[PDB]
Amino acid sequence: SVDLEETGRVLSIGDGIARVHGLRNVQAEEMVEFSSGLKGMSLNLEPDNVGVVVFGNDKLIKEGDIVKRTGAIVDVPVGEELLGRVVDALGNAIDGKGPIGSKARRRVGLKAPGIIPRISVREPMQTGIKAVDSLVPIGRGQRELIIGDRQTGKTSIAIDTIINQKRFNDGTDEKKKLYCIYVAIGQKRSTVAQLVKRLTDADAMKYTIVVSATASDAAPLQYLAPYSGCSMGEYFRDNGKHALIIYDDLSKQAVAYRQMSLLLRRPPGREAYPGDVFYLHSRLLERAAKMNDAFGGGSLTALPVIETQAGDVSAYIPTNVISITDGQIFLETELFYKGIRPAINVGLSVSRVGSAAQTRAMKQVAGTMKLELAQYREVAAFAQFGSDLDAATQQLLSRGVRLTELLKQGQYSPMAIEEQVAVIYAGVRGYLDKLEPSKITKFENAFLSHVISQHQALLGKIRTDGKISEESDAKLKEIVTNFLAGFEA
Amino acid sequence: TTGRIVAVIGAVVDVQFDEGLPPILNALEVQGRETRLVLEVAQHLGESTVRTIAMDGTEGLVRGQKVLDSGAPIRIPVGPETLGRIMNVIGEPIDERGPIKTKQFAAIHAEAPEFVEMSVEQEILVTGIKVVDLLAPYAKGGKIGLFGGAGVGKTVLIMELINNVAKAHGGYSVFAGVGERTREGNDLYHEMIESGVINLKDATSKVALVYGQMNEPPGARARVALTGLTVAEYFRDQEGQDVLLFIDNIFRFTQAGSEVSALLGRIPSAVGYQPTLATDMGTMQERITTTKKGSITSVQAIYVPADDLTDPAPATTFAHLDATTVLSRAIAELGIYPAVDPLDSTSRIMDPNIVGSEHYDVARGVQKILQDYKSLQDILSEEDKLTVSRARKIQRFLSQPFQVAEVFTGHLGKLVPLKETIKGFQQILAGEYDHLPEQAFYMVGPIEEAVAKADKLA
Amino acid sequence: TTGRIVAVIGAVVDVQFDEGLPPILNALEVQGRETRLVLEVAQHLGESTVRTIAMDGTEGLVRGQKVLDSGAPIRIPVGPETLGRIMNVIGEPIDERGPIKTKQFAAIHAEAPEFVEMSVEQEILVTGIKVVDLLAPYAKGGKIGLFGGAGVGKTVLIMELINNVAKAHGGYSVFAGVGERTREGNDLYHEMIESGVINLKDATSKVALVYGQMNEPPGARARVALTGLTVAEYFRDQEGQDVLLFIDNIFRFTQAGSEVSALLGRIPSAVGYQPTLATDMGTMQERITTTKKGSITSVQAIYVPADDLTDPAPATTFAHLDATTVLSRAIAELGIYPAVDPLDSTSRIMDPNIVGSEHYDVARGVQKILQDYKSLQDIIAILGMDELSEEDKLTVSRARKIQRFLSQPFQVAEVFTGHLGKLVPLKETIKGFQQILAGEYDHLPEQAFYMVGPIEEAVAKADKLAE
Ligand SMILES: Nc1ncnc2c1ncn2[C@@H]1O[C@H](COP(=O)(O)OP(=O)(O)NP(=O)(O)O)[C@@H](O)[C@H]1O
Ligand SMILES: Nc1ncnc2c1ncn2[C@@H]1O[C@H](COP(=O)(O)OP(=O)(O)NP(=O)(O)O)[C@@H](O)[C@H]1O
Ligand SMILES: [Cl-]
Ligand SMILES: [Mg+2]
Ligand SMILES: [Mg+2]
Repeated sequence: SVDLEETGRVLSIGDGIARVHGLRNVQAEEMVEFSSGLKGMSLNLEPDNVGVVVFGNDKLIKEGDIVKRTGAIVDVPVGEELLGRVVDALGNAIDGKGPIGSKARRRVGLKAPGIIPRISVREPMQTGIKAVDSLVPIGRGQRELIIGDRQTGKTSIAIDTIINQKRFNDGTDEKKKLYCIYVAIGQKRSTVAQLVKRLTDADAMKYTIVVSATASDAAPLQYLAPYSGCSMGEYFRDNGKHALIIYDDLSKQAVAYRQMSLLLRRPPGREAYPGDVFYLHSRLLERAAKMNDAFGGGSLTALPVIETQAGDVSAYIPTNVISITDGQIFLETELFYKGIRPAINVGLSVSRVGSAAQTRAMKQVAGTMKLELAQYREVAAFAQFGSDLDAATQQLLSRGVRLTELLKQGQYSPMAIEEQVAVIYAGVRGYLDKLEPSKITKFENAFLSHVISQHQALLGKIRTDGKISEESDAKLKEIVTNFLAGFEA
Repeated sequence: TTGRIVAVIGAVVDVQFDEGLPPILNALEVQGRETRLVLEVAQHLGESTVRTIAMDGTEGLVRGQKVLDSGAPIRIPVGPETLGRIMNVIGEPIDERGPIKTKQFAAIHAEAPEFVEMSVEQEILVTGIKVVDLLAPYAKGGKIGLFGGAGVGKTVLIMELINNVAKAHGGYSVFAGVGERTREGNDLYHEMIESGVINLKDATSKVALVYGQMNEPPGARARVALTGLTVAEYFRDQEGQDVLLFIDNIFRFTQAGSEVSALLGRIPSAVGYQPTLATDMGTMQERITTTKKGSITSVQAIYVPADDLTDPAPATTFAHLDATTVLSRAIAELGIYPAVDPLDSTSRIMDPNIVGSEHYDVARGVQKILQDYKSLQDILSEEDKLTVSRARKIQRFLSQPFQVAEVFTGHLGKLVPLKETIKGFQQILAGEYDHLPEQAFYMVGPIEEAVAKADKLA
Repeated sequence: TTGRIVAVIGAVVDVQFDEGLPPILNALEVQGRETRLVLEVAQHLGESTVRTIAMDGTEGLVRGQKVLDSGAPIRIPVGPETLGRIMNVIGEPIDERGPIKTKQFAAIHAEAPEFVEMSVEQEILVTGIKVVDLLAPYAKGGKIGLFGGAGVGKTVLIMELINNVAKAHGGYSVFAGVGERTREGNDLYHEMIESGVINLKDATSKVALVYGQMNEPPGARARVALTGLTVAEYFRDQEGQDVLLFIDNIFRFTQAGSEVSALLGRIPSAVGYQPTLATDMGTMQERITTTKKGSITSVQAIYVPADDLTDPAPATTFAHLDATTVLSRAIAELGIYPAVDPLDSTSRIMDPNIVGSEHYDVARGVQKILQDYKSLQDIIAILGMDELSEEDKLTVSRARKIQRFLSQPFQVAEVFTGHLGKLVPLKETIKGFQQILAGEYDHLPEQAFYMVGPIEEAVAKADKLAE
């Protein structure tokens, strides 16, 4: 006898696609098990066969190999036991620190919450980077796209954001605590090894879950890896807490999914991607959400990554994830080598949530700074080609170059909100207007060490009062003008 | 009768029948599902089998699962009970307030009005807004391109158009979220509640909401515009109203169509778009028109890909647009509300034959003097200095406080009728309020309040 | 078990088996051939049939011709007896010095090192090339990639790295000649015999050559990259030694895949490539790495079709690399050799915590003055030099001198330049670009910085140009 309903046999195998005879009772996207131990997801249910994508090296799958159902729920472990563990696409540990002691589990493929379970994004998500928190502000629940060419600083923004959460997670306030999930799709292992070392060095791993589907892992593991990590973040969101997820990157995930769609012979569209590639990324990103009090009050915040090619933000996959997300942080190559680091384009970068994800301290100085940079960016094209310029434009050109230099920042040193507003305030009220533009980054680095060291009580005032008061205005005015004359000598 | 699923590939389900096959565009209910799964028919493949496009996720489906022919297209609840309610592409309520208790069930796939039904009259939908009615007026049964991103009072402009058209013309509105961001679906719903255009406690709701969210498959976002269009077709045909249909976003209607066409195996056209791009647009847009019963005017959110107007998506859509409403950040940052660019925003019905003679000449003077001001900003004589004072006052008088933004701002909202807008800007160009100061014109209803503001502050 | 050939279309050969069907990756030996002809099983088509790709030319093959299965993938010679010898894709000598005298063989297909095996050391490896050391320096036990279009100096650079780094090196080396010029294989082979890096008599040879050049069919070029790294994998793990793994050109691995992809029955991906580009690159590139058990410093030449770095092949390669040296035709066109793009080449170790702040601050200062100059070039070509500020035309003059001081005459490139080869130490590189940034040579002319080693030679050459 032969059971062709619950089991089947391989007709053809190649390029990680196994066509399977029988398997009449299998469901769509159901995980089946091959004879050699390897798993496989049933993506194409056709009349004469099942198109099964292979989860691993396909030399172990041959012709006439028995494919079996096991009623396998496609899920990954979730909880607080994953915190500080480096795991693969299915939540198996790859750090060699024993097993995961997980209790609960959640399906990788689930719908997002609808309209009713959410509430508007009120709680700010602090990155630590000044250009982001002031001009491109992100909120808990929001989905902010990090986008740019190769080697423009895309991951660095995600890393500093994770490192910035240590102060909240070490503090007593449970509302501000933000757990983190880094997801690596298509990267090499030595890059992820350096990335976990970076986080461990900053004591960040004790709250961070690292999901990693690397280049050697099969395409279906890269295809699932973002969804697996998304389910891990949803548990925190559902059970009251707040979460942050980084997809690094969705470009490489799309390539993995394209490989499967082309070898399953689904119709190739623009750039050879299938028609459901938007459906792919929109399913993922929509699951990040700000919940209301009734369902929990928690949140999941998405920071997806998209690698552009020659700055072409109009390319198919970038066009998708831009329109899905709530805002974009555009990184450019010309800005990076100009000295603008992080190399964020202020004019084009946007947060549609905006002020609603900011504190009153930041909201005071950010609106003023944003306006003056807009006045600069129009006039800046004839900054050098001017010379005989009137005092109106010379004020905008001077002030604008000063403020741009304050947006520059060091890597691996994310700042508290009270430290940022003090630095921006110096630019806005114009105490640095006569200082040499080239020496602002160095001026700021020493000034920051000075105000942290000596004036620790002054930073307490700005955080308590929720603004720079008239007392702080006068107190900070003395600290700048004296330091300015001492530094430039 | 009950047909069997013979293939499932992503969101493309093949269904075999025996006795009688369903026609194209028919809705098929899948039996043995917890949530409702509609499959819209697309192609008769042959040998008693049809190809369908699924309106929801196909995970869990087995080969041989029971699929029942409804015997018609996707039929959805229509009536006055839809006002104040949110429904999906297939008519189900997604606001969690129970079933939508209407006494009619209209099909979403409906033929456009015949040539005999067409209204040759070039009427003008009086919006109430000063920037719109003067310079870029909305034609009845026409389409308008709503340009500019979010954060410039886009959702506020929508709500006021719902508010003002429901008051004067007695016509309700419809919002079709074609690829709605579920977060922004939440924000638009609750902002409409707090303003007053939606009412949760009594039945004074001025909008029906129809969301086809981004996480739904291509079949959903493709047809959700037709669902909301059908809700508007009830108010026009059955009750003779001049209806509004807000589509956001029209590029996502084009995009969803390009996804569906790809999934079915059709070979793409130029720039990757579906070969049926003009027809997919045309079959939708021709229903948005005037008839003898009433009209369906439509504000449509235009996204221009790659900032290229000559791209297939915008080019094909501009064939249908009768006007444009260009929102701007440069206009917003100068304190003007609404944030409409007066020179960029234009209309086809802006014509001395169509609208009034006094309408066309006065509006032409505003278009002339505002450009003359923009020339002088680069830098005067008696005529040059006189135009600079008037043009600034024209920029102030274009601003208006909205009824939607009362709890938002504090200032009272004012609906300005048509001829008040003609007379107001005419007296400024003629030079009757050259004596009065500039700040009186900022944030006012008609010109009577500007004079009343000058009489009080004196 | 015995099978029979059923189809032959170019390099792709289908084989049918009555009883024992061989698995994927297994080498099948073709009978009735004078020379040895391997066919690696790529796919299983069904109906007791498998699709294979040929490691040599298919001319002469007949339908119904017998094919035996080895019961294993392509197994090649590994061990210190490979040193001094030239191998091909299937592990045979192509140097005419008897058999490879070893009794231990390793399969060319193998799983890449796990995540726990990864290392995080990254100390600098000073090449002696100014542009590389200054702006985007390489690391010991790290992955290095030399990008570039057709004829911009990838091979000239990789040979100079062999000249500078590999000769003064205690451990072994492996040069994997993947799909490039047989002439260049001859040039290298006899140049290493001259320098004593290969020795034909005693067993003191440091480098083990592996070659599958553009005279070979796609199966050879698609796998000879793997063959070469399997030799390096033995020297990594089993020995415990610092291996240098040079590859020229690793694009050809991916190119060879694209040539047969059509005939394997696949829908093409963007720009005519196979759908399995990144996954095929991944299982290969992840093996080329440093682990706990041993350190590999891997230099890979990377071809860029039509000079377009966005091309799927080179675009995918970037992520696999710790340091990248991107070459440009635009820069080579002006005589600037090595034609490295200073505003495109990058490294992981370019950090003030790794290479010190004095190095870092000069490297960014060079990138800034060059990047600021790049924007000006197009504006001041039309509107003229005299419209610039005195601050600008200072940064224009300095930039043009800095561009020229990034150029350098290589020893391997002496036949093209006409100048003597020079190696510049890292200390004198940093000081050289420090002084030019500060304006210490604004008085000196432009052409004195072009094609010289240290900053001292510019001062001497500047006096020579006086008369
Ligand atoms: N704010 C900063 N200041 C100084 N250096 C920076 C900053 N941000 C990034 N870098 C450097 O820029 C390089 C690239 O940063 P990275 O975050 O890897 O960008 P990426 O685009 O994600 N890289 P890839 O994934 O390979 O395309 C690294 O060497 C960083 O050290
Ligand atoms: N550093 C250099 N100094 C002087 N001449 C050079 C240098 N680099 C390249 N050239 C010249 O340009 C030629 C091309 O160099 P080569 O290294 O063969 O380029 P390639 O990028 O390897 N070409 P291919 O492998 O065909 O894509 C050399 O043979 C020289 O004539
Ligand atoms: Cl240093
Ligand atoms: Mg990165
Ligand atoms: Mg070469």
